[PDB]
Amino acid sequence: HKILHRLLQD
Amino acid sequence: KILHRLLQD
Amino acid sequence: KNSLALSLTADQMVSALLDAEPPILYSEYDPTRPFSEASMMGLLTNLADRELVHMINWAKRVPGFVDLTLHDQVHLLECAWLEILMIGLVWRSMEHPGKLLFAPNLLLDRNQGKCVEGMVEIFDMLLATSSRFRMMNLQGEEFVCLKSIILLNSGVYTFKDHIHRVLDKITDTLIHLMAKAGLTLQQQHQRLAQLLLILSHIRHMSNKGMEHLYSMKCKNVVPLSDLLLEMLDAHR
Amino acid sequence: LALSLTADQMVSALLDAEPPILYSEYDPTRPFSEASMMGLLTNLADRELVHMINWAKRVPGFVDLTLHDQVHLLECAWLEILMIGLVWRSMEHPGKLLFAPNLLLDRNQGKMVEIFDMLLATSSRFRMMNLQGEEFVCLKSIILLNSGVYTFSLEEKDHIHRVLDKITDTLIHLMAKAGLTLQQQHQRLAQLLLILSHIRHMSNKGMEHLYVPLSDLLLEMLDAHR
Ligand SMILES: CCN(c1ccc(Cl)cc1)S(=O)(=O)[C@@H]1C[C@@H]2O[C@H]1C(c1ccc(O)cc1)=C2c1ccc(O)cc1
Ligand SMILES: CCN(c1ccc(Cl)cc1)S(=O)(=O)[C@H]1C[C@H]2O[C@@H]1C(c1ccc(O)cc1)=C2c1ccc(O)cc1
Repeated sequence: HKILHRLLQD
Repeated sequence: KILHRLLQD
Repeated sequence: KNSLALSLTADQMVSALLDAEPPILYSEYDPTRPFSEASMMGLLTNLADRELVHMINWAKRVPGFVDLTLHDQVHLLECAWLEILMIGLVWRSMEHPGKLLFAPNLLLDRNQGKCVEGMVEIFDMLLATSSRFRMMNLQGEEFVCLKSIILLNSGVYTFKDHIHRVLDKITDTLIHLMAKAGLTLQQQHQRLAQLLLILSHIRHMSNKGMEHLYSMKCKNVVPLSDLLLEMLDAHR
Repeated sequence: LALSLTADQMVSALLDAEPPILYSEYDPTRPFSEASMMGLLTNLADRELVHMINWAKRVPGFVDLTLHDQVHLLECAWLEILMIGLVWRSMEHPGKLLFAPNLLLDRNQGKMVEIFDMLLATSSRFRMMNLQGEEFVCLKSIILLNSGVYTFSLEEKDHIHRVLDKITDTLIHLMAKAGLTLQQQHQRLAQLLLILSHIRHMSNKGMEHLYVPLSDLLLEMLDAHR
């Protein structure tokens, strides 16, 4: 689970 | 260098 | 599902991109000029980590980017992030010939590059790019168009039509800016080409920089953040 | 010299300068290992380089440069130029790479496949855009002149940039002749030049993958990047 996936979310 | 030479031909 | 980005005028596109710009961040305030790999990369890794968070929130505000799936957004940022850091670096270094302004309080000369194995070569390439932008009198409005092109383009062939339509809109916007600046028709397409060819150069620098960052990782020289490690790992 | 040619004259010059398409030593009745297949491609690329050097001499502007600068440009660009040639002749072969008329491979042949997929993707992109032969030879000459220009006196570089401007003019000429509106011309110009960023990427990733038998000429071309 990528950090970038979390950060791109609102 | 070979490139060097082939360029001169 | 029609995208709002394609409905913007050129002036609205430029306004959107200018408004989305991240701030210029500072490095640490210790005066000591870095001359070792450890001190240099300590500072740069910290700076880049902070710049990345602003980059991610900047990308969300690039018209068209929001219309992509999350997976596609992830892929484009993974591909482009170092290119985007680098074009920003070259932009803020323009008015400092021979120097790289990593931050307003972190100005390096190539002498400091020579004190890091592998760095001077890229240093010189970045300097050459800055000088080229300076001699072309690159404008801020043009710069933000180019940075957005890097974001949308650098990952697009490793995945479609939506991204190309948005890219086309940014081309339109670049030409608009050049026409507004009074360039003749021939001058407009020549300048467009000049700018886009520099992007090949920016890609080249990013490729070589990425290899160096990997060498950095493997040597376990400086502690790397998990975000950086994940961004870097995308290029392995 | 190069700066006086009309657009049509530039296109004619580039078309006439095109290298031939060479054959490989592939034999369908012979088994190949990963080593011997690389050998085929090495042998092929090595022979292509000889034709590439002679092609470069016929690109308008190139002979005006010093020998040292000619060497630098070719060292920088040779793999990009091999690659764009490969992608061009693979266009009408969806899903495959036509290394030679007698050597057509798709992706399940590999061991590399990363580079192959990127080359395939580029070929598909060219096909979708319906890239024209006249556009292709312009793009290939841009690579030769551009790829090494920022890693080289200042006069030599200005002359290259002048020739690059003429090639841009030539591309726009071709697109106008094909009936594209001015907006379509500028858009297509950009589409084409952005593909050059991907071709640079592929070249660098290929070298990275290489860090394969190598000819004396290839070895020397390679050290230039290391
Ligand atoms: C190791 C991977 N690659 C690579 C190989 C050799 C060198 Cl020197 C550099 C790169 S590649 O980039 O996949 C590289 C792209 C393509 O497939 C490899 C290769 C090649 C080239 C030279 C050679 O001696 C052997 C193979 C290719 C190739 C060969 C001939 C062409 O007309 C076009 C492309
Ligand atoms: C000359 C600069 N470059 C360079 C190349 C080779 C070596 Cl060995 C050292 C540096 S670079 O590749 O541009 C580039 C790699 C490294 O420096 C530059 C850089 C960087 C660039 C721009 C920016 O806004 C912030 C950082 C680096 C960086 C460092 C650590 C990170 O976690 C992330 C980025």
